[PDB]
Amino acid sequence: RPPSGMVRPPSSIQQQFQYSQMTGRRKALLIGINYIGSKNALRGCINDAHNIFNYLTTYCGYRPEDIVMLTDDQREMVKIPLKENIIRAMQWLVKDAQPNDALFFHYSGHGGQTKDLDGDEEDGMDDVIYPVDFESVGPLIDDTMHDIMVKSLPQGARLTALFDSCHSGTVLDLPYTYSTKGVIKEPKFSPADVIMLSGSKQNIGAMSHAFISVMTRQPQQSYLSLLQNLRNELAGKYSQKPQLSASHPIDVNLQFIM
Ligand SMILES: [Ca+2]
Ligand SMILES: [Cl-]
Repeated sequence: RPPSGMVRPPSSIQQQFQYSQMTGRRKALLIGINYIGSKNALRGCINDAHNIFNYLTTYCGYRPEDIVMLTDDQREMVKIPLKENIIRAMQWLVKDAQPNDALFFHYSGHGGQTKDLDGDEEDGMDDVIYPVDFESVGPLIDDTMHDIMVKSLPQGARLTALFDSCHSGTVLDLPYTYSTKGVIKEPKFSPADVIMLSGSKQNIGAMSHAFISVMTRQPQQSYLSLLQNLRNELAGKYSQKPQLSASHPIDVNLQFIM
């Protein structure tokens, strides 16, 4: 699947945005909510963040002191994926964002929405995620995750998001979307290098596990080769398609470097 002559993303302003040369500060915010005790409880979501954590540390050079992990089985009330905890942790990831950084975000939990064909008044806020205290604080909507994690990024900074949740296809309000059903593309900008993986638009945690295994068993991939490999990796055991959303047009033949 890798192209014959694959040139890494061009290290210059394009047309308005700029990519990341994936060498700057490598931070990660990892969220796994299992909703223990509740009548809508889940299993494996906490284990998913662990999987992303140690993969990021081993094959991606992410130091643990740069990684915040919110999981509800922890003991530290600061690290329990409460809404204020999730929000504050998102502000930290994006804080001091500079060109060419390698931020990573991961979420494994409940996805849903308050729907609308396109976003206004229900401004952009169709997709949502549920903090562990969502029953008494409300969900964390599509728009707020844009204002926090995308806007405060300057030109050149890469945020690499990964959603294992369902109904989270446009959960970062990303303008562009790339799929692999005949190579689909599906359209206030930001020059940052924001990309995101998600499924379909309920078996959860499929998208992270396919990603580690696609990137462990073949570390050299293009934006294109990634999506076919994820589709073969998913279409066997899980019914959903990979969706790489983005904040800018991506010539998918470039080298995806994480
Ligand atoms: Ca949206
Ligand atoms: Cl678990």
